[PDB]
Amino acid sequence: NTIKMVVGLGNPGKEYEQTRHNAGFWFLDELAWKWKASFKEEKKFFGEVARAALPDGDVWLLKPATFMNRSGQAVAALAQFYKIKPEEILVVHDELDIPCGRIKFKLGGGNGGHNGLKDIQAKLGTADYYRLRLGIGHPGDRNLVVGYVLNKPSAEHRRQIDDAVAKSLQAVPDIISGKWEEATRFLHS
Ligand SMILES: CC(=O)Nc1ccc(-c2csc(N)n2)cc1
Repeated sequence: NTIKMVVGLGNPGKEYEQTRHNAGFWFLDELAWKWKASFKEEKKFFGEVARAALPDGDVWLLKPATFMNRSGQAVAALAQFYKIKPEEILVVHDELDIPCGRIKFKLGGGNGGHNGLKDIQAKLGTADYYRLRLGIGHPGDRNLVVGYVLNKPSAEHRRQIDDAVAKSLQAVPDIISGKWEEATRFLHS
């Protein structure tokens, strides 16, 4: 198959475990569940890794423990050990420009100021990796953005985000076999 590694973004520690900026982590903890994988700390990859058993080829799951703006250090290390190209990687992140429970998909392109995406583009040497974008909404002024992502959504949007990841979990066969148009048409409904 295609896409060899799936990455979830977040900050480490329990003081960040419930914040919006950890939405990627929330997806991965459930994607691991779908594939019966478990997490082990790999120091050499700077994070927690999991092997996902698939008939067409194993898929690696990674949550970096680098802090967000150093996320690329973990991604580049994993792709280094197992010889994985940028276009064979999917990264799951929070997306302000769409509201809670919306979900959108693209390959490469702009990052919308995300500090994790920034470092991953910096360390892989290109923007050309796949992104699963999870809506978390946005405040009124973007001078407020940093404080917004570092806080709990809670209640309604947490439920809408769980629905978001549930609906994202059904598109993964087409994502991994590589059917961009198919998964993109399923997700944008
Ligand atoms: C000092 C610090 O926390 N910087 C930072 C930079 C960018 C972002 C960001 C952009 S779009 C999104 N969802 N998050 C968050 C935080």
